Amino acid sequence: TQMQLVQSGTEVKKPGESLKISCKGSGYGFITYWIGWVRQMPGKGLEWMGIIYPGDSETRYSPSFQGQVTISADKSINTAYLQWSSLKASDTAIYYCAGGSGISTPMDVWGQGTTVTVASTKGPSVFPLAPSSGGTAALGCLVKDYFPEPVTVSWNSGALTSGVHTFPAVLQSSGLYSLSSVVTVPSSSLGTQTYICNVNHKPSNTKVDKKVEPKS
Amino acid sequence: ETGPNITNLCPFGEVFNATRFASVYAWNRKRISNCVADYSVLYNSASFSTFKCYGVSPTKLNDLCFTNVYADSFVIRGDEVRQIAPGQTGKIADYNYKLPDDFTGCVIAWNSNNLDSKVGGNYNYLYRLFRKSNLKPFERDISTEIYQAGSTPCNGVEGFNCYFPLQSYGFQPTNGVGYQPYRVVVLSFELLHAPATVCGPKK
Amino acid sequence: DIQLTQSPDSLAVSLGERATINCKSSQSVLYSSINKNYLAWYQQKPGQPPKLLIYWASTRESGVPDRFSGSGSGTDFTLTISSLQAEDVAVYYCQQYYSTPYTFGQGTKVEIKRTVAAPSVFIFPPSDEQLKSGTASVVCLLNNFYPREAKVQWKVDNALQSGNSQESVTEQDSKDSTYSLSSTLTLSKADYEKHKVYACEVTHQGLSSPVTKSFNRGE
Ligand SMILES: *[C@@H]1O[C@H](CO)[C@@H](O)[C@H](O)[C@H]1NC(C)=O
Ligand SMILES: *[C@@H]1O[C@H](CO)[C@@H](O)[C@H](O)[C@H]1NC(C)=O
Repeated sequence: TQMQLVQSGTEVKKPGESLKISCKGSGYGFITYWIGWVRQMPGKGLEWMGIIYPGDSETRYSPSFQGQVTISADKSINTAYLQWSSLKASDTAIYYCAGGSGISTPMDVWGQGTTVTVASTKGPSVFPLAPSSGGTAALGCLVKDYFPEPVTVSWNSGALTSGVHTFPAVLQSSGLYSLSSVVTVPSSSLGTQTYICNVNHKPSNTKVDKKVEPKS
Repeated sequence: ETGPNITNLCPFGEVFNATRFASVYAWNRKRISNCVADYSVLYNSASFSTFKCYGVSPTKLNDLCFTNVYADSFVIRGDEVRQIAPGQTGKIADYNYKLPDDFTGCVIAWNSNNLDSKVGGNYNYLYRLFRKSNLKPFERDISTEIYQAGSTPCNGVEGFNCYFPLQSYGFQPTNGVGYQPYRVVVLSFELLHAPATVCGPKK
Repeated sequence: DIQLTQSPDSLAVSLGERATINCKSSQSVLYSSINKNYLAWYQQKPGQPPKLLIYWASTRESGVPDRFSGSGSGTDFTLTISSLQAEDVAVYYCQQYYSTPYTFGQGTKVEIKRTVAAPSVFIFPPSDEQLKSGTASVVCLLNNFYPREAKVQWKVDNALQSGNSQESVTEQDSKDSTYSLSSTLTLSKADYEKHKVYACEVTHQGLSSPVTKSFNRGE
């Protein structure tokens, strides 16, 4: 590879706090690279924020981000920075740094993104979606009232992937995310096979195993 | 695997390691033709301060061909390296060396205080101070006509509102960063409806 | 300042057919020195950074299948996916890098078009555990269907519900090109215990008649 861009970890911050995320280029010829920053809000498109040439710190901004963020760089460690002074709730998004040898050139290398959350955390409540009483019956788990994304759901500790549909989360009017994960199984399995959904939520350090069974 | 084995490599060495450079007002242009250009030697070097490329990727053209490549070399000071770029203004960009707005190429610069400074001050490198109009892109003016700054016309004589158009840099080794000299190489690429002679080692 | 408009916003094309996306620029992006248009095409998938497919309007980036091709000049540009495949389902953006500020298109969603398939409909009452907390969530599942469009109408004691439910659709399945939908009716524990019949009426192109699934509270 000619260049790889590693980015800083996930950030959970409070409204008003400052934040500085990094993007380090790993590879030779970094003297020629310009690093840009792209914001992608949840479920929205790509917004080009700005770009910087670390060799002399020439910085160009998008009019939508001029004065709202500060794009710096430390050429001694091949690192470019993107920082806020006062975080708003409207800053919650994923931030990709993109590089390309030269300006007015395609951004042909990208980092895996840094997800920034400007709010407090909350663990989800997990409720069972029990099947009702030949063919095949469906069951699932309701993962409700958590923030932020994501939650990871698997069945039988990962031993049941066939026929599983974990729906994308939707933002309720309370500001919390709700989500349902369902799986279809043969109807005769409900008397024998045990069905457990495992809900992990890293931001709140919550792990819930929920037993699902028909309501007697 | 040993290779590739190339004989007609492009002479970027006699441009970048030229013992003597040139004043910015009389900038020097080297025509690159009929040779394979290994640009990796340029960007793998750890002895450059600035390597700003415009409209082209230096890491992506060692498998590309061009009709001709031009290597422009001169000397300015650190404050003026930022002026060797499209859409710039100042003494150097307006009166010495202008790049077009759609410039495709690289601007490579490095500090040359160890080479272009003398204890008594180096006064061989000159720059143009006045001109009756801005330079067109890639224009080279070497005339030494007296600049008429006032109503009265000079008869090739230097005097009241009549300036010699060339001033010298004061390159002393004790100058601060920005007043010490920097050697600059400007690679420009053109692609016409004509055969290509400058290709990368890949194809 | 250059602005890009893509079209269409959504595109459904059958397996093996030709998908074409258009990108309109408010200004030319043609460099005269090297006769090339400074327009790029990107592909993005969920949880992944954008992937560069085509640059200089019509040059393929490494790791891109031969079936991706770009064209155009001046202000009209075209991304063409011939012989559309399963893993080509993604969002496609056109970006200009003629001058800063760089700008993207609004995005074009590309999905696989297949034969119509009716949804298997299920309904789930709220759990007893959730009812202790004072909230009741009624879930209605529409499993493995195509196309995506499907009216889902909640009925509480035969009264049409409005403004109290959210829908969610899965990604198009890789193997059978079907979607799945979940509609979630939310109401207070008090309101939930006032009524008896909770019904989910699904209207879809694959159903010659609206299918309804229901349950009586606590049976
Ligand atoms: C010439 O180059 C080839 C590979 O391009 C290499 O195999 C060969 O040994 C080279 N010839 C020499 C080293 O004399
Ligand atoms: C001459 O310049 C080349 C770059 O074209 C560089 O690789 C080489 O080291 C230079 N020679 C020296 C420093 O003796």
